[PDB]
This record gives sequence, structure tokens and C-alpha cells, in this order.
Amino acid sequence: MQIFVKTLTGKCITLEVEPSDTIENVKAKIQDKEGIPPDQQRLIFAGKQLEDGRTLSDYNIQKESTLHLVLRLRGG
Amino acid sequence: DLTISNELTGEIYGPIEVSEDMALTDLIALLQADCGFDKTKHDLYYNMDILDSNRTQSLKELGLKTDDLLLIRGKISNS
Repeated sequence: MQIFVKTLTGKCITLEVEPSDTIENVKAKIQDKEGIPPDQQRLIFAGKQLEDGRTLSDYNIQKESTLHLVLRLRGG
Repeated sequence: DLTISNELTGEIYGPIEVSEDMALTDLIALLQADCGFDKTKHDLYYNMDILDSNRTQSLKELGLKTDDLLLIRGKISNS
């Protein structure tokens, strides 16, 4: 299935994932494309935060789900 | 798709639906209430810039679109 991840920069990225896919695995896909380290990647779906040690089905993430990727910046 | 992320407390809020006819101050009100934003002891980060007094333009003028995000920062060690 395909999901939609929107970054704070205003970018819509589509990622190919499965219902049994893990959040950490999704972060790896983001890291592989954007280059942003998984540690700085904070994924939120429908206001609910996603834990690395969880799966998509855990948060009821289905196809065409809109996720928000927040980057924990140390500086500002 | 209002993405409010208060990385000062690590609190993420739900996606709020915004409109062009919606007043900026109305949104700011919700921000100061729900999020806990403040126009005196807080800094509002809009996309990649700060909401300065010069930016008195409304939402439909600032450039709101399908993806609207507001970052709450400032406080002490940031401003």
C-alpha cells in the first residue's frame, strides 16, 4: 500500500509500505530518500505519535494515510 | 492541514482544518489556548521564518495552502 508523508517544509512524499511494516522500517525508507537520521525523525499520524517499535496496523494506518514528519532540531 | 508541533514540550497536536476566510487572530487564539502559545513570551515559527510584527498579513496573504504548519519555539534558550 502507499502512504503520504508531509514534511514541515511542505513536501508530499509517497512511500510504499505494508500493513505489517514497522514504524522504524518506514523511518529507514525516509532516511534512504531524504537522508535525515531516524533519531531526528518524529512521525505523527492523526495527532497520535508513532513508536519505532510498532507497526502500521498498530495505529490503524491504512492506504493513502497522511503522516506528518517532525524533525527534532537541536538548534533554532 | 494545520500541523502544530510544540517541540518545547514535545507535544504534537491534531491536524486542524483552516480556511482563507479564517482570521489570523482566530487561529492565534486557538494556538494560545490549546497549544499554549503566547505573543509576549513565545516565538512563532511559520514554516522556516518567525512571525514578526511586520507580517500583519492574514492567512490568505501569508501563503496558506494544503499544508500549513506552525512551530512553537522561543521561551528562554532559543530566542
